[PDB]
Amino acid sequence: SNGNANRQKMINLMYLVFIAMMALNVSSEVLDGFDKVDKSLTSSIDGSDKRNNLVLSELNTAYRTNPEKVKVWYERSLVLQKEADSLCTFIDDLKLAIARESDGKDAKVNDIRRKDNLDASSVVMLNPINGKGSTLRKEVDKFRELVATLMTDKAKLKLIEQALNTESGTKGKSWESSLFENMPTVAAITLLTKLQSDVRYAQGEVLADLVKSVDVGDY
Amino acid sequence: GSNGNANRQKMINLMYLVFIAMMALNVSSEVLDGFDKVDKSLTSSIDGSDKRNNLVLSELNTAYRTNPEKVKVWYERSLVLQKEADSLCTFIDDLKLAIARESDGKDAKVNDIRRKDNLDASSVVMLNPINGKGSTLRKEVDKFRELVATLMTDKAKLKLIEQALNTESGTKGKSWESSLFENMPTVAAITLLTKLQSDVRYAQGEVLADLVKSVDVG
Amino acid sequence: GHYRRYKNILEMYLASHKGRRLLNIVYSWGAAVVILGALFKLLHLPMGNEMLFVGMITEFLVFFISGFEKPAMEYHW
Amino acid sequence: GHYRRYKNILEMYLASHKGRRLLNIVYSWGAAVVILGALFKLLHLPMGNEMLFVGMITEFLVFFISGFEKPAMEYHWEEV
Amino acid sequence: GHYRRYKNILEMYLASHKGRRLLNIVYSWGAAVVILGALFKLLHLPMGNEMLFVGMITEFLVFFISGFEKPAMEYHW
Amino acid sequence: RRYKNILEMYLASHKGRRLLNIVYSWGAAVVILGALFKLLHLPMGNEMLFVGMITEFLVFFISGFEKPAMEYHW
Amino acid sequence: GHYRRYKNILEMYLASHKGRRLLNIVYSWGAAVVILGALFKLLHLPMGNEMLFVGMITEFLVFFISGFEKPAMEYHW
Repeated sequence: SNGNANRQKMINLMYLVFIAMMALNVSSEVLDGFDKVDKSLTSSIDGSDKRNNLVLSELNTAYRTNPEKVKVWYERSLVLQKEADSLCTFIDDLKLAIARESDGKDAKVNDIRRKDNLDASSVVMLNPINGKGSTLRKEVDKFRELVATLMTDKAKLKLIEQALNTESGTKGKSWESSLFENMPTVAAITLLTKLQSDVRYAQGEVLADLVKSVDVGDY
Repeated sequence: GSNGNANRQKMINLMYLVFIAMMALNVSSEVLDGFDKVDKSLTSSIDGSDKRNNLVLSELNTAYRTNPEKVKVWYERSLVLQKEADSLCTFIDDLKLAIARESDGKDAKVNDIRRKDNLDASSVVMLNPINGKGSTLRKEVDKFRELVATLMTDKAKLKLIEQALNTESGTKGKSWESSLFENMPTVAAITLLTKLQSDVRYAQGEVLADLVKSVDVG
Repeated sequence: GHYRRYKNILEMYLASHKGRRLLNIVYSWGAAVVILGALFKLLHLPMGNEMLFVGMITEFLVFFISGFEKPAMEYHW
Repeated sequence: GHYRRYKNILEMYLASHKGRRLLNIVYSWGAAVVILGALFKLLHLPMGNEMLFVGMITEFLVFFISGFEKPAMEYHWEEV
Repeated sequence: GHYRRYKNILEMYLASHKGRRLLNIVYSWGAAVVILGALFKLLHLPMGNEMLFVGMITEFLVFFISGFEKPAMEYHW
Repeated sequence: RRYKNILEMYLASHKGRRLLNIVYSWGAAVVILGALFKLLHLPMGNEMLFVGMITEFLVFFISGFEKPAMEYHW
Repeated sequence: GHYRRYKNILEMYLASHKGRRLLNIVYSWGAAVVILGALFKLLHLPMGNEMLFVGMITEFLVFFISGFEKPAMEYHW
């Protein structure tokens, strides 16, 4: 059912244009913007890590002197830190995996990611066989509402927290594909750095509110 | 002519559509939108850092109110730091409204409203010899680094790091105010200026930390 | 039988001039809609994402109904 | 009753050499401008989209007006 | 050795009229399935990746097997 | 404009088409290989896109003047 | 300049009945491998980055060697 004189020509032309069109991406200035943004994001995650590791010291000192007042608080802070740090370690290992997939087995992630491939973040995230995205989705979901079950959440209180590391996306697909499908490699590391950033922010806020509640009873 | 084949034609037949769908998936990616999410996270970091450092400054001025004999120059210096950093960040906040002005309309928002990502938007606002504010931006943000360097008591943990984002001297060829954004979409510019504001508040945080450790020991 | 009735009536329909003329019309208009949708999605223009799907559905229908027909001849003369 | 009964005359141009000439020329020029627009689309050069637009719109118009060419006969042969 | 004594019964069936129809028909719904699966992948609706997979496998098979056939024609005057 | 009939008969010439077909095919090949280099960050690959796309533009532009193969009735 | 002798003998070989048969195999198998590459890239199958490489290089060769085939118009007045 094909005898046209020009439809053949147009399908060949579309073939040429779009097999060539596979090369496109955001301009090299955009990727440089991504890199320069997530450098600052790394600075922010480092700052938040120092901040909350610092605030844990007051919990330690208070538990040294008055443990019976924090039997319900110090252990929950410890666990909260345990799963928060486990999730962040998983994110960091996953970022290293994406970087290794992107350039090569010898590639590093911090600055040595010398590539911007699109099909190097979906492969590690949207993998039908062993895609870590679903595991990441479920683990970040587990970390979510765990903060809710840790302090009496309110709208004025930490409602923006679970409103920050959400799972909602464009109708139909969650952010297993709304954050890692056909985006340039550097964008993937940048967004995973964002995930580390906002899990650190969530952790800082929840240790802040638990220590505030501790002070309420202690005062 | 220059179209015919033998059996690759069926390959041609079914694949121009599949490659078109692949391109549609490629274009529909959130790479440009992905600046929105980093914008939100950076904004949360900005106002959190603002709360923290203004709390530190509040403690500092509370300490001054009782006994001013120990600390006067550091107090006045910290207040000048607050004034100048607030001036810079408020200037940048009032800025980046202009880039949003023709982004979609005069009623635009610098929160999530972009409504499109056009390349020919930032050069006409900040890379012009008439209304381009890039020279003003450059010669105002260099003021911050020179004041946090020359007036300060610089040390390894002090201002030897934040120049990675307070560059003020980019790569060869394109100028710094153009190297940051020469051909670059709207929301990318707002996110970058957001990161500038976050970096300014960050540096203010370390400077107030230095003043706190100098007054407690002093 | 019942499904073969529709199969055979459609097979005849895709042989008559009017039916085959409609096939040619859709065969070209779907390609045109595909071009326009690819353009509009590529350039990030409003209300272009949909017609890409419209053209893609059109081509799906063409490939579907293209199966009931017999393209075959051999010269050897 | 003065807008629809024009396909009969429009098909005459398609069967005419001048119509074939015009369609082939507009097609080939459109293909060339589309290819060069694709070049300026990959390589982030100034006038990429503004000209990919005109190329693909001309191509779309060509196919919009070329959908009326009825004759595509299979031409069965009943010989030996 | 006996390497070639496994594929000597396919060349005549590929050009067989009953076989040409089978090859073209499996190609036809294979392509239709690919198009429809791509459509679902574009719309984010579920159960499109599997249809992409089966369509790609079907096309790979039909194209690989079609590699054993001998067409030839030419004119002069 | 002027006497482009020489180009017109060159395209219809039995020797013109072989050059036309080979330049089209080799332009397509270099476009594809240049794209392949581009999404692999390989040396002198980004340039090869230009030499292929310009080749495609030239071949289609010169092809714009050929006499079309008129359809045959029976 | 000596390569033109290689290209001439290659061009006359491609027209041969024994050789022109191989053209069908290379076309069809290149089509199959580029189907596989497009599937791997489109569905995110691991280690498909090499699969995409081989698909692109194979159909690049397909385009290149297609530059030696010679078509004819043979207009009937």
